[PDB]
Amino acid sequence: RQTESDWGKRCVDKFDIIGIIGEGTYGQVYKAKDKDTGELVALKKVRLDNEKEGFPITAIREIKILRQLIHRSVVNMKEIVTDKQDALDFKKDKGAFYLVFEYMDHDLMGLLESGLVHFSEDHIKSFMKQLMEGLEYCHKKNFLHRDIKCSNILLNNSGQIKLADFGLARLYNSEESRPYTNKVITLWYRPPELLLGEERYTPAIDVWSCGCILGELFTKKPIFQANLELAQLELISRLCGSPCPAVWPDVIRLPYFNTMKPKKQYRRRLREEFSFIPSAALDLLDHMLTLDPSKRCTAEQTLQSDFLKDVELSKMAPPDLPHWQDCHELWS
Amino acid sequence: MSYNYVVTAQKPTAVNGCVTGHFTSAEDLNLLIAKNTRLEIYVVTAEGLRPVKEVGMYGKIAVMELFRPKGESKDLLFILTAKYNACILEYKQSGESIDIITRAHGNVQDRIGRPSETGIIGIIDPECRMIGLRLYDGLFKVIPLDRDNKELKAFNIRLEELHVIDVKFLYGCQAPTICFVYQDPQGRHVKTYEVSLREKEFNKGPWKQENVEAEASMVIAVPEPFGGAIIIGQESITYHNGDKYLAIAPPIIKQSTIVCHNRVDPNGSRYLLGDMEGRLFMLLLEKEEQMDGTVTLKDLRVELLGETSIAECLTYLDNGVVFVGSRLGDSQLVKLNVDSNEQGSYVVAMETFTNLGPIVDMCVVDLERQGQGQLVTCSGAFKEGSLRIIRNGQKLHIRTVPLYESPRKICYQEVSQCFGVLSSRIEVQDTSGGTTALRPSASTQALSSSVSSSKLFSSSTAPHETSFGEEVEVHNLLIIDQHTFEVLHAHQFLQNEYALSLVSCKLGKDPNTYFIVGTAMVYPEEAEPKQGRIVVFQYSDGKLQTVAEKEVKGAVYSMVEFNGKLLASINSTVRLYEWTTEKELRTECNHYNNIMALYLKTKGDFILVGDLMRSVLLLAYKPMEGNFEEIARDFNPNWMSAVEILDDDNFLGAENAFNLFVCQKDSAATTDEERQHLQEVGLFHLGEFVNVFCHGSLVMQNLGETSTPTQGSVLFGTVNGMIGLVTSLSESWYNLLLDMQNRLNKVIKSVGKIEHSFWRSFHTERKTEPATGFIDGDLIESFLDISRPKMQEVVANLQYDDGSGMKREATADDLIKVVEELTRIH
Amino acid sequence: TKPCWYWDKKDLAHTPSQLEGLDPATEARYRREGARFIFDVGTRLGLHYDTLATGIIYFHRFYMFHSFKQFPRYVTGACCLFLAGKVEETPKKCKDIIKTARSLLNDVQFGQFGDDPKEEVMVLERILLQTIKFDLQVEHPYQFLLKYAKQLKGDKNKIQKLVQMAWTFVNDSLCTTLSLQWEPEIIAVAVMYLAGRLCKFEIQEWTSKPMYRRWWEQFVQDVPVDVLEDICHQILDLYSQGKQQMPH
Ligand SMILES: Cn1cc(-n2cnc3c(NCc4nc5cc(Cl)c(Cl)cc5[nH]4)nc(N4CCOCC4)nc32)cn1
Repeated sequence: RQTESDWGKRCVDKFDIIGIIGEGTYGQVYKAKDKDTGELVALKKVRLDNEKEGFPITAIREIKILRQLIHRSVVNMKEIVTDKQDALDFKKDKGAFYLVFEYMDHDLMGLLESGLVHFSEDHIKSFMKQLMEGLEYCHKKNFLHRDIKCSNILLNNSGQIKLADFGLARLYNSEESRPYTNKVITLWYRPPELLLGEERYTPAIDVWSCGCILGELFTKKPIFQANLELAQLELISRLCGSPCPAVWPDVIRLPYFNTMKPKKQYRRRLREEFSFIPSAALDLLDHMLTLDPSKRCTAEQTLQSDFLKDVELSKMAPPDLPHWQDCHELWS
Repeated sequence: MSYNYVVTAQKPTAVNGCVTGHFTSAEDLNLLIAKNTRLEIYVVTAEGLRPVKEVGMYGKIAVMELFRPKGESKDLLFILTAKYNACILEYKQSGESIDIITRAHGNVQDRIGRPSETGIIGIIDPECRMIGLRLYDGLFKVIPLDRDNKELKAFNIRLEELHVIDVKFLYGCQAPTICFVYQDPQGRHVKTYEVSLREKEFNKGPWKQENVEAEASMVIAVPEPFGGAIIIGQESITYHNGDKYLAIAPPIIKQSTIVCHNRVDPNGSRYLLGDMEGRLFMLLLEKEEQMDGTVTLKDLRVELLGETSIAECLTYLDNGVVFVGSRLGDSQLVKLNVDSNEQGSYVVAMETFTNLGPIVDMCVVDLERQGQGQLVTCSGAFKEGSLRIIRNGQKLHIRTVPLYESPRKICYQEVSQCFGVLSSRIEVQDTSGGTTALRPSASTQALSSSVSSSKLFSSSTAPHETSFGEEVEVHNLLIIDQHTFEVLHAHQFLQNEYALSLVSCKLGKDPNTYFIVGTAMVYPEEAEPKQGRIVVFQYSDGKLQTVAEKEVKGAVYSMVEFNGKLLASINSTVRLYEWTTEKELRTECNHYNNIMALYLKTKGDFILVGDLMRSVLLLAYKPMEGNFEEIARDFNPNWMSAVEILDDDNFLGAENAFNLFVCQKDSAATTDEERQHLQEVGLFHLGEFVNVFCHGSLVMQNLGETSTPTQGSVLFGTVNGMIGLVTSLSESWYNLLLDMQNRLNKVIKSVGKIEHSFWRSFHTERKTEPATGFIDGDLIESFLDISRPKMQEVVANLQYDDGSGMKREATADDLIKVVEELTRIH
Repeated sequence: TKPCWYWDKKDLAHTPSQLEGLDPATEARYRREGARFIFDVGTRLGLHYDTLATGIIYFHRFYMFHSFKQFPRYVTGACCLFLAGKVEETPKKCKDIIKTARSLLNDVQFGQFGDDPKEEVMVLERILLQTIKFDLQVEHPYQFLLKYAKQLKGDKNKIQKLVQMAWTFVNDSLCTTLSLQWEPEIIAVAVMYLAGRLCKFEIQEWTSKPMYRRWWEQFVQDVPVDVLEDICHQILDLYSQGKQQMPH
């Protein structure tokens, strides 16, 4: 309580800004080094200059949700710092605030998009177990991370995996329904229900996105790639089966079910098209990429799966990085 | 947005594959040679080859095979591109008019699949009933060769064995049968399956699985006289057919890995084998006929014939001539003689086909002072390594300087009328405890020589364990004369020291011109080297003098001269050094936010950095402050092979996926973030692997200035020997050439019916984007070859709204004039 | 990790306001006035009871770090409610809170908001966030009043009377510094305790441990009757000063 409990009284002067590393949920993310400790941190900028609502409500949510969550697979917010503040001129102070996070060595988007890294089955277990343990933590606290993408899954060279950007996340209440946005996940990773317009959605939205990633780690290519919502629905239908009342009773209640239809009522070919995936994982993929959210597995059910049930966090396994092949593609 | 133009100055020269058959006529013997994106058709003669036709395809040729289905007079051609474009091609000649007909076309890519480690494999049934494709782990794709399958549709059979090394259709079977060597945790095994087109699945294969050598490489389909299959490894060759099992493990082949196989006697009695040191062998199948009338295999014998070029593909033409197709050296025509010569060789070279081979570095210099410009390349590998002097003069004149060792980086030092070249040669741990070189080479044949005596890394008390027979790389700096290309001096670096970077420059107030080399101490245990040197040499009076050394804790992958100071990349770090009056290097400033700082280029006080996965970053020296500062980065992740600066705002990069891109500053300084985001405004699938970007032009210059529509000249070298050129355009010229392309694509007939727009789309396993900001100059320059009506069809309704004037209609002879001006840039 | 937000009654003699010459009576009136302003305004805007309480807790904490003379009460209250709305997902536009404020406040009182009410409120947000050390999550006695009541089983009507009477006592305690002295769990128990004495109910009979006379110990560990009595005395004091009789 003496120190490290007083937030927002420190200046960004204590951090030297190395540069900018990527684009996040509502602002760009930067990298810095603390002058005192030397630690590498990650910063997101919150600007108060628009006085329409003063402090961003979206930022306020990212601060409320994240400070409640403590887990080894959930990125820690270290502190909140401010710009040089004028003394006795607090009325004129136009200074903005910065959110300080821990810095992780790599990001799953960069590693895969380049193609340098290779994931073994055991590596994929170390990845999926850790991801879902965090997601279960957040889902148990009844929060919904609505932007699961490869840019928000960060890994250290140890093999520890952590989830990151909670600015698009909101609280979930089963009893009380508040309408949320029908477009909330990256199209390549979007749950089918949100494509069909479900404004009040389940935490199963996150389980779908991580299921798409589970395949992507085995295929080395995202499973569903399309530029338009209808085209993605078609691609999902070809693999997971077309949305139908038999597989999804309440598909009829969703707004766009009659409006948005696949070309044909395709049958599910998921197991056939993923025949190369190990049996233990394939069953997980089948349950995770289930059309009806009421039948899509929970995060806990993934952790009590043949693929992940017996995984040991002791054997954390870092993804494999090439060595002299980086300099030269082997001539032999 | 940015506008750029890319053309080929030299077409791909490396041979990717070669086949023999009866393609042009049922009567002629043809040799079809495949270079990247290029098919060359030859007719075999008694003296050599007669060229007849060459086509380009909009794709990298991955599978090329000739077959003759029942009802055809002559062989047909199957080709599959690396983007999974499939087609069947037929040769048709109407007198003087030669055309290749696209019989069938299709794209066989699967929505879901893991690309295999050993690459795309394509095989065809002996009865030409089906084409087999191994594209993905765990799947075997079948294109049945029925008359109606002009769309080349196909189905997949589940394959239990995920990791397949090689597969061939077997001979002599009652049904289509495949034999493949596969790898699971228990070692490698050879297994068989039968292919049923009716059931669309595998049935139990004819002969049982056997455990085979762990380093089994290739499957050879033995023709019907013997039947069965031969399995080539590193130490053992095995024939498996039914219950018959024969295995030879000759001691000669253990020395070098076998990379190619080919059948000489159609009977299957004789086969040719090739290894990585250029040796050519003959595999002889001794025949034992049983009084039952049936022929069994007595024994297998391997006989050494001589030395060829390190060959990717061998193909025997009749009457004892073999075409050596090489990717690492010159391709060849050789004669196999029955009687050996006085040196013991049965192989005598007939002809030599130039291959610029792997171009690992190149520099542009006008040696003869003609003002023209010549290109000196570090080209070739191992015994086939050479320097090439390339000048424009209508063909390219190329002088070859054999080095007989691997060349790595080149730079020109005018003060010394010589070049500095980094090179590495292979020596094998011998019985003395030291190493012995297999062949004498440039570093050993130098007039004068020296060896580093540096004590920097002598801190390890005990050497790493060496066992006899293990290969090691020995690195040297070669001083080579610019007129004779005599190796005047060779400097050998420390044991286990790799030379990675080379520059020739003056530093500080020091009037001396130095050769500076950056190295890395490479030990097999280390994932990333943790020791290294920057070494300053002076070449004076025929001797290289060590002037200064600076120890660094990593690999010095690239170094560049920066305003009289030395800019170096040491692992993740980018560092600037000053040269003191005491002739030592002193560190000024560092930048660390990198993964592997593999490529550096400069312009003024601005620095472009190429990283293993973080694409390109722009750094500034900020002279007042004395520290580096990050200006802007490309946030789309890419794996780089080479970078170059086009102008103060545009930056050019090359991806390991055979793609090119151009980043630019956002030029709208609304927010600091817009400035900091470098924007990928150019995307282009090149199809070649670019190792070196280099400013300059080989064009002969006689005060010719500003006539060109194009601005700038960047030359680039590739693995396949291809040399290209990138240049910039104005918005007006770009749209003229872009709109003209869309017209030429509708008019020009593609081999295999491949869409041009698809071919040039940016492509990784994960992404496909349409090309942008790049004019395929090779498409534009083909306008001068299409027939006159097609020209008028293209120039029809073509209006050029250049700006500063209203849309003016185009004429055909005017457009022919523009392209002829564009052809003068190469 | 997390800041401490609880003081001892003796410490309130040294609030910044006390040390600038404000007497104890005046400071408490200022708190009652400011809390009820936050209460009255939000009820007009239709705000959830948690949103009102969160604003009030920020306000009470704020004037543990700042003086009432230096920072006007009603402005601070508006800023607390404005931020509370965003924290608890019951957002309102600042202009609407300002509008509602003029309706409920007189001319002198709304004078604090100055020539530009909105900017004066919106400017204070930074100082509010820093003062609360960005500890936005707040728990309130209501949730515990209900969590604990749900575990009572017996006469439906007697328990509902207990809850409503206790709920009223919770609303009334927001006007006091109890929010700064004791955790909300203790407050919920204290108001159950107070309601029971007034209704003459013996709550232990409704618990799973009907012969455990210290019924609250199964809800809140380590709470002496001393504390529950201190809290009850403070609540009823508000009623006796105003002279209104217990809700009953
Ligand atoms: C909400 N939140 C996020 C973070 N957060 C912490 N650590 C990182 C981190 N660290 C790996 C890393 N990726 C890099 C890419 C480049 Cl190009 C460079 Cl130069 C340096 C890099 N370092 N990456 C990212 N993503 C930012 C957006 O783009 C993808 C990565 N977010 C991070 C903390 N809270």
